[PDB]
Amino acid sequence: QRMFEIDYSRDSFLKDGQPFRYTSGSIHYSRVPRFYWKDRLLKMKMAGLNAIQTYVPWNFHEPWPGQYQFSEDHDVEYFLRLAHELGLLVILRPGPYICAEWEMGGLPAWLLEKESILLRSSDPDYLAAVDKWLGVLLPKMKPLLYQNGGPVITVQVENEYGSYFACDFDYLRFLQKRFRHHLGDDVVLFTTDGAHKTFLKCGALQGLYTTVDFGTGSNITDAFLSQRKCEPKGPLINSEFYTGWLDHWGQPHSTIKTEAVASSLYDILARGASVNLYMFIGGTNFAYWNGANSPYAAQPTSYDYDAPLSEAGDLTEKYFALRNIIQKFEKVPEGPIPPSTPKFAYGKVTLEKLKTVGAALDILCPSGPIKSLYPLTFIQVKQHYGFVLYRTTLPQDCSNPAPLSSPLNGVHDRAYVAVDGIPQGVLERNNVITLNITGKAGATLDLLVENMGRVNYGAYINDFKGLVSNLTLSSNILTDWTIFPLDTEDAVRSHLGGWGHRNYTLPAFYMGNFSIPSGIPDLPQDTFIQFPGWTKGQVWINGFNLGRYWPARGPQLTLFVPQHILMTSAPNTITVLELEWAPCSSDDPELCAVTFVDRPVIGSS
Amino acid sequence: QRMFEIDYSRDSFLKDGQPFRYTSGSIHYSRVPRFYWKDRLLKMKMAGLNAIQTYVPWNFHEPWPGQYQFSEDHDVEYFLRLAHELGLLVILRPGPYICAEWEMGGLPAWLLEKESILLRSSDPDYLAAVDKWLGVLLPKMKPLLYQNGGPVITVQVENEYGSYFACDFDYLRFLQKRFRHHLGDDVVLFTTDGAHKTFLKCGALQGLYTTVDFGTGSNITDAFLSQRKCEPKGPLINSEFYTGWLDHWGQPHSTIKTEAVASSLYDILARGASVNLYMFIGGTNFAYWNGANSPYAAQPTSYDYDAPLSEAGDLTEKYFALRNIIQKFEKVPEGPIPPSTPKFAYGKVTLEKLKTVGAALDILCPSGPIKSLYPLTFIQVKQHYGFVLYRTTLPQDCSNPAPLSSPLNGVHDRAYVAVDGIPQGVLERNNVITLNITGKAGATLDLLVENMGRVNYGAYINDFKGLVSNLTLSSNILTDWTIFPLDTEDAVRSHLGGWGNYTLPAFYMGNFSIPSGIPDLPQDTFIQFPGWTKGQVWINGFNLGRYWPARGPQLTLFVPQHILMTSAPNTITVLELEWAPCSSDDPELCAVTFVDRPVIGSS
Ligand SMILES: *[C@@H]1O[C@H](CO)[C@@H](O)[C@H](O)[C@H]1NC(C)=O
Ligand SMILES: *[C@@H]1O[C@H](CO)[C@@H](O)[C@H](O)[C@H]1NC(C)=O
Ligand SMILES: *[C@@H]1O[C@H](CO)[C@@H](O)[C@H](O)[C@H]1NC(C)=O
Ligand SMILES: *[C@@H]1O[C@H](CO)[C@@H](O)[C@H](O)[C@H]1NC(C)=O
Ligand SMILES: *[C@@H]1O[C@H](CO)[C@@H](O)[C@H](O)[C@H]1NC(C)=O
Ligand SMILES: *[C@@H]1O[C@H](CO)[C@@H](O)[C@H](O)[C@H]1NC(C)=O
Ligand SMILES: *[C@@H]1O[C@H](CO)[C@@H](O)[C@H](O)[C@H]1NC(C)=O
Ligand SMILES: *[C@@H]1O[C@H](CO)[C@@H](O)[C@H](O)[C@H]1NC(C)=O
Ligand SMILES: OC[C@H]1O[C@@H](O)[C@H](O)[C@@H](O)[C@H]1O
Ligand SMILES: OC[C@H]1O[C@@H](O)[C@H](O)[C@@H](O)[C@H]1O
Ligand SMILES: [Cl-]
Ligand SMILES: [Cl-]
Repeated sequence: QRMFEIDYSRDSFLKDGQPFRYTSGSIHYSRVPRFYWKDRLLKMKMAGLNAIQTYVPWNFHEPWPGQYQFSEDHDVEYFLRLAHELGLLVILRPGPYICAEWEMGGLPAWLLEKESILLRSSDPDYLAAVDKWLGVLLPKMKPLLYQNGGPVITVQVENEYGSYFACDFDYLRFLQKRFRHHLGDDVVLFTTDGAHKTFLKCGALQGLYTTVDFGTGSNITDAFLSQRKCEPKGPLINSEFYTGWLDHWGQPHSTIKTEAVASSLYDILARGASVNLYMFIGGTNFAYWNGANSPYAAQPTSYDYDAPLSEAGDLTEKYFALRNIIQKFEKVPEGPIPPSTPKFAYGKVTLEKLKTVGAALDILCPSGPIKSLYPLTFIQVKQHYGFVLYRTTLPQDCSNPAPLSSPLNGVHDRAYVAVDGIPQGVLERNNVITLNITGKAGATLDLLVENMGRVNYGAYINDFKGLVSNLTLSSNILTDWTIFPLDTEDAVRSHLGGWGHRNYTLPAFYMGNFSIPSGIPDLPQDTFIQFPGWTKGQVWINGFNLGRYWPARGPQLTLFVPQHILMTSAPNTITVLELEWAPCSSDDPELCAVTFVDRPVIGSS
Repeated sequence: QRMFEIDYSRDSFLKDGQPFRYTSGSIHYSRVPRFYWKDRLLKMKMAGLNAIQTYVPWNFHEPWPGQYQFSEDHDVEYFLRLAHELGLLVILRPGPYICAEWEMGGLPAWLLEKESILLRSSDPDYLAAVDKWLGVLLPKMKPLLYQNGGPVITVQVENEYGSYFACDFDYLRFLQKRFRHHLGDDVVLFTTDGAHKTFLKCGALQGLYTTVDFGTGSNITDAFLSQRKCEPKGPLINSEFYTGWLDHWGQPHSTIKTEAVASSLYDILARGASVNLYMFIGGTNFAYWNGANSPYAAQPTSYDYDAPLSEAGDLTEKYFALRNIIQKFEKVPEGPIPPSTPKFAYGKVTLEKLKTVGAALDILCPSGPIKSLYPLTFIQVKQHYGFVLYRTTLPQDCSNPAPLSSPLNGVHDRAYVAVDGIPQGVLERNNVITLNITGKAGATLDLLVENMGRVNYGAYINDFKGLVSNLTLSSNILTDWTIFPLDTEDAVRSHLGGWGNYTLPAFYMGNFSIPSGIPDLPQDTFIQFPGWTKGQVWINGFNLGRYWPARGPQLTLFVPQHILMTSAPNTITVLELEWAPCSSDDPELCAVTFVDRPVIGSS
């Protein structure tokens, strides 16, 4: 019978009766394709880590109530078995809120169908949904608990609840009760909060062990004293020792020096503390999974994070320096390290425009639109991610430019506006709430509205999306709306129906093919796609949504392309949805193209 | 129907009635694992070549009489269909003698069962063997001719016969006839010789189109004049334009500057000549396949050649330079070129002694030895490659150092000498024909003799191997021999039966694992032997060739990834012949290393 426990007398963990502490690394299985899970986990082991830490994003597994995804890239059970087979332990963080620069901090958007829900509280509607999620997830985690033969040694309840305004201790008690019900009475349950009494006040709970987080700019002594104030006995734990930091579109790429991380890691380890490296590998926010901060600023597609392992899993100087730190305390595994993957510049691939969004509406919205007097939000129209088209008619002639506006700043988050197929420009949450339009009376006014990511931290995580308040034209509220939820993902997988079902330009889908020879042992290889001359959009290869590009803002210019979605002999189909301006009018088809390169550019001006 | 022909009227090839010239690179399918055949061939095509040229080594396919190998790495037909699939035409060179820095110039050693055989002549026993070989090979090549829907556009008869002393024209005429009977009247048949009347004299033949070869050192106008003397009309052809040159153990690694190859290549092509780059990729002489020159000098395991593609298929600066010459004459295919393969340094892998050769004779020689009054050759003992142990007893006492000698220099090619299991040192063909030994009377005298590779060029290609003449001790002829042919390949595959200043020749073995479920492992690597001296190496039973870090220039041996596994451990076996770094109290010195770069040009 296997045991894992906190030893209070000796300020230590006990593993099968023996003293234990962990040196862990954060890896998010939802940000690494499964094809590479073993690769990253093995490099994590060879670095000298004896555990890994991950988050379970609720919204990654229950995109509608009672419809679950636990297979393929969503197979959290297999991921945890893979960690166990490699001799790694696991610190599980199942939320139900994870923060994590992930859409809505992991909470499902369909929770907002109750408009007034208070998230992360004893709101009975929030609790009932949490409870049903825990009834599905936790029984799957139970045989993976250390004491039942699996790798899970500790489990985090909530995530820095001390940072949220609500301070609902009933909430935290309900989670504890439920985690206990499903997992048993022996599993070590813990919390993590900023290393300061003001955060620990509302984050800490009797019965759950109190850990802190802090990075290389914090005084180590103060931070651990802050923890000691809440737990006078038991191990010192930094649950998120920051190896890097998050980005936002339009801001420079965050970095943290190798020497600062190495030195702080040395100091933490020397105190005998358990430590988790956040992030050890960051990876990618594929599709629409990124989050945002308030005041509204979205995080980009890359989650490279400047982590010791790069986005594509490369071994960096930082990796080796940290491995060397760990070597001073433990005997790191022997033998060569699995390498940085080979990267391949497939070169330039021409695209051509297939159809505008407005022309593809039949395929994007095959059940037809929802008619409404005033606009409806993403949530009301039963779409959570991507894009929704809002359509009306001009109730006046606008031969002279008239102001189209959202007086309460409720374009959440960007609208690409057209009037009888003539693009008018953009409305933008917080930046531009008015845009002048022209056209005749009775012209069709289209706003293509993009969810850029639900805020994942702060008070404003109840971030519905779409047109969340009225639009006016010349000060008068525009009524009579036709609203098309866009099934972009299906439509792209069907090549807009073409394959069956077995200054600005109009938002449109541009497609192009490239081939890769068979019988070559080293092809395909990973690559990086770049969009010189494009502006802002979404990109897919063979229907796999790689995420968002926005070279107009940076810092990210390339997107990471893992080799397993690429195919040999059979043509690889690139689909680009360009929202703002495509380099594709002129009589040079060579300009209407993307380029694959062999080094990332995530760190641009 | 398709047509390929020489139009003499027009000084050109005509393919389907249209003017044609080829720009070809040599690739020997026998020197590249089949796992990488498509890689090398598609790199060749992206370089701008419209054809490849290969040699068919007889002995690679007919190791004993009427026992054939045409499968897997030996599948020539497949290799040609592959070239064809990729849109490449083929210049086939089926010998029967191919030269090629390859064991006896491709000729099987079993021809030497007739001691007096005159190789490459109308010796009727040579011709009868050749003829049975042609009757198995050429009916296979027939459907692969251009005219029957395959890739083969021209076929070479013999190889540089003008360089051989025999000058037997009836041999050449027999070859033409038998090539015609099996291939038909339309195939373009041709010969290749050095570009000088003295080489063409005995190489050229009526009804076989005369081509020449030459490298970057030659006057290109004079070279083609020497050909035009022989063929006043038809295409100019340099069948072997040297991109590089061969190596010998113990000599500096050969190189030819990129600018010289590019320069000549442009000049040849500009004349409207057809040309074949020898080698475009060289590859590897795995196992015992390397040849030798006279006076006896063996070529190494690596056949990199300083070719445009390195031993391991890598794209080199030479490669891009020649691609760029070709581009000025022909649009070259679009798209990215397949990359140089990633290389992985597996690092250090410790070995430990398994068995001496002396102590492994039951598994190496399970038939029992051969008693003979005087020494027999490798051929008489029915073994072709590798090693044979010769054993006798000392007749006199050698308390004091007695001379052991092969006075006619008859150790072919190297002997690892032991008396009662005490290594005495080494006898070398052409270099050390005497070694002073000691031991008691009745002591066991052992000589482990190595076939270092049969000479592939010159008069002395009838290279029997073994103790080819007598050995004397204190000038007395040593008699009464117990001779053990050694099944090294089976023994190694079976871990020497254990299934489920000098040292004694001995096998050393160790293991290393590679993780499964890593998309980019295993990778190609280079194995290196710091501290070792001379020997043979197998990984998972596959004989990667010979090592000789004592002599150079080659220090690393190429290991291709497809023979490496992840489902169970990989085994390295070394047969060290001279000195093993495994006596020290430090097991960590008894070890090889895998690195991620080649060292084939050490001084
Ligand atoms: C950190 O804080 C302690 C007191 O808790 C202080 O005494 C120490 O000097 C500080 N260290 C640094 C590096 O500022
Ligand atoms: C819209 O047009 C009016 C002129 O009618 C101008 O005063 C105002 O600056 C414009 N607003 C925007 C957002 O361009
Ligand atoms: C739109 O306009 C009217 C105010 O006249 C209000 O009743 C309604 O709630 C507003 N709708 C939205 C979505 O803001
Ligand atoms: C791209 O590929 C698919 C088949 O894989 C096909 O349906 C589409 O029409 C192609 N276009 C081109 C130019 O190959
Ligand atoms: C080659 O020889 C010819 C005479 O045959 C002479 O005209 C020419 O200069 C030589 N070319 C070179 C490059 O030496
Ligand atoms: C014995 O061997 C030595 C060592 O090389 C050799 O030089 C010498 O000629 C031999 N001595 C006699 C007396 O024959
Ligand atoms: C060795 O010696 C004797 C001559 O004294 C002779 O019968 C025989 O030809 C020789 N054998 C070889 C292999 O040299
Ligand atoms: C496999 O190789 C390892 C080297 O780590 C060695 O210790 C072990 O004895 C080998 N096992 C077998 C079955 O040869
Ligand atoms: O990368 C920044 C991190 O900040 C922490 O406060 C949070 O707990 C993490 O989930 C993540 O948001
Ligand atoms: O690399 C030197 C070459 O010499 C050629 O003349 C011969 O035909 C080839 O087989 C090869 O040996
Ligand atoms: Cl985590
Ligand atoms: Cl050839």
